[PDB]
Amino acid sequence: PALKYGIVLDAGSSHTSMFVYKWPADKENDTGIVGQHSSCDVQGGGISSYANDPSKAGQSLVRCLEQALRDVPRDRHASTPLYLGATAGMRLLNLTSPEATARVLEAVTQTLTQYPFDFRGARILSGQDEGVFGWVTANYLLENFIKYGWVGRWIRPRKGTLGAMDLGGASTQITFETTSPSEDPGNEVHLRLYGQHYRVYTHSFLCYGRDQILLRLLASALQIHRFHPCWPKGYSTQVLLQEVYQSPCTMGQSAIVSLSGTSNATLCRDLVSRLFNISSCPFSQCSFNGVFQPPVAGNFIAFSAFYYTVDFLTTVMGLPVGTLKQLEEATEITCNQTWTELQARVPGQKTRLADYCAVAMFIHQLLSRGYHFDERSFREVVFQKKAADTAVGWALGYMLNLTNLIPADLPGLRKGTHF
Ligand SMILES: Nc1ncnc2c1ncn2[C@@H]1O[C@H](COP(=O)(O)NP(=O)(O)O)[C@@H](O)[C@H]1O
Ligand SMILES: [Ca+2]
Repeated sequence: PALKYGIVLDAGSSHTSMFVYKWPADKENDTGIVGQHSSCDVQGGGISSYANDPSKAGQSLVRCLEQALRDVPRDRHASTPLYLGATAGMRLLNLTSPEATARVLEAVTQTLTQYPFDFRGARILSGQDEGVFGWVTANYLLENFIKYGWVGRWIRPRKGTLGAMDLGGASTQITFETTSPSEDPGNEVHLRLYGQHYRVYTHSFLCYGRDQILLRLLASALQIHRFHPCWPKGYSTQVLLQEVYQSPCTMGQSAIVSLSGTSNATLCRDLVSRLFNISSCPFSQCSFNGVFQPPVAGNFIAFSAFYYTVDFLTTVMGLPVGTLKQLEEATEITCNQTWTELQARVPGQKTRLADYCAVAMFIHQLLSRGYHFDERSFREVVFQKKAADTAVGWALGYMLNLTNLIPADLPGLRKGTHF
């Protein structure tokens, strides 16, 4: 079977990853057929971290692009499409400096056009794209778009689809199929996939990614407490104020100050709860910050930093997280650890360790008070980062859309048998 290939660079706020996908030439339109062939993690920061030195943005991709030449067979280089899609890191930079944004985009374009792949552009995704393409990825890999049954006996209602929650470094997305009336066009999505219509809700909360939330909690802690109740007792660091306050997410809230943790789970909870404005809703129902959201429903996969954080809680802390009440207890126990106690659980490298308490607490509030999961809906949420040997994220769904590999309708409308 002759294989075709495709490459997406996911240029996220904190890192770039390259994914290489392969599929058989003559089965390319079947759902669930495309899979991941390989991947590469670019060393250092995301492309937006090179705003003041844009040529390094392109250079940073070279090691992974060299790997792609070895991963994809040589006779196939020229007809392999390559895409770069950039997310909230580049969206935040476009707020600060559209000129610096264009120069970063020009530097990666210039590097990518030097390679023999069919280079199809470097683009910034909208938040909607980001959310919807992650939802397409998860459901395509799990074959949720197959029409189940057979003639004279189709399953009814049709197979449910998996909602997607993506916790990135600078934004977070929530996307799910819904039968609720749409009250905000900015959230409303209609897809036509394999002959079927899917009514989907999506929203992207810019500045509610993990790294921007950790910055906002640091600015907040500095302002209200002059200690960090989410960091563990005995941990301290020298905080550079210009770094804290340069983000568009924190400029809302001495060059160096010392800041220490206090392991105070209750003050940590109070600090995180200030992130969610629930006072005002111009719609019949909101998530938070005045944003329209219909009731969460169906199964969900929570990936990226949702997965990594819960995996810390289950695997390193040894704590169960099957209910919202367990996840909340796991958070308190984590936040109550001292720095020596936390460090004694992690024999190897400790980067991110002081932050798990804050992120876990944000995730618990995001789900229960942001999105209004309760014990009943939360039971339908799985934390996973892979499906069918393929990393879950927006890259695959992006590549599928741009390469036109999901047909709106089946061939001949399958003789109309699905009508
Ligand atoms: N091992 C880990 N433990 C906890 N968090 C981890 C992790 N590995 C990556 N992450 C976090 O996932 C997030 C991935 O986000 P990105 O794709 O870089 N940000 P965006 O442009 O999608 O908004 C980062 O915050 C990263 O630090
Ligand atoms: Ca991301």
